[PDB]
Amino acid sequence: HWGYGKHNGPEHWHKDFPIAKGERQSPVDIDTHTAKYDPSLKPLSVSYDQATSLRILNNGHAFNVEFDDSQDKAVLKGGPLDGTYRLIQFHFHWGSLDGQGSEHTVDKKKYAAELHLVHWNTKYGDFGKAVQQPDGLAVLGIFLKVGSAKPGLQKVVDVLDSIKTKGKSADFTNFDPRGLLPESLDYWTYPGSLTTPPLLECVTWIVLKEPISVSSEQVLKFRKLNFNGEGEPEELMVDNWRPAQPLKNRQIKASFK
Ligand SMILES: [Zn+2]
Repeated sequence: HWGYGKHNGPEHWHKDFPIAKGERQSPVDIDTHTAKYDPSLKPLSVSYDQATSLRILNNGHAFNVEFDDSQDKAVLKGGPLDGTYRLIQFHFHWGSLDGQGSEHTVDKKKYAAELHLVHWNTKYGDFGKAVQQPDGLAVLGIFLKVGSAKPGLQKVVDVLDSIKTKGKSADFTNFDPRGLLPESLDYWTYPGSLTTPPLLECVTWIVLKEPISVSSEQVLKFRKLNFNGEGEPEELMVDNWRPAQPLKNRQIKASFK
């Protein structure tokens, strides 16, 4: 099956998922000088006050913090979006070392990690229907750099020991994702894809300019997770990022001057 190794990593995914070589693949390098300021772009509206987290899952490629998406409780709108997108899950991508781990890059800079808050367009009714549409998802991407601790991340860090291996889940209620946001909601946006199989071209990407800081100890705990299942040979869950893909016929727009 697909993964992040020599024999099953990103350079192999096109064999099972030919859209890997498509016209709107993610992630991309954000060339800050070429991104055009678009005064028509609206402020992002992040409404997470009623978010209901339920569970955290090690799915063998990352860990997902899952939300109740059976009502408009945690929604993204505005920015480049038409209509309302409901939060379903967030997860991260990270490196074996602090000098790599992000999926998007900024003028070729790689951050230590990248947070993806995944939302689906309510006009398609369910996540599974939304991923079949070119405007089905909105993913809010936030870079992580290593420095000061992020206090709002620590509850996530401390549950990871309970989901070390693939297929383990734990109850994870009352987690407030507002504690993972930077101060500024300035962003870049472009049309792209899921960054893991099935690589569907269904995402409006919204990548925040301002990173969050996490401590070395916080990211070190991400790197103790395992790709393998319990009682299998230990393979540390590190370098679970897809590198930048060709921009092709796309424009990256900036919300800010
Ligand atoms: Zn992701």
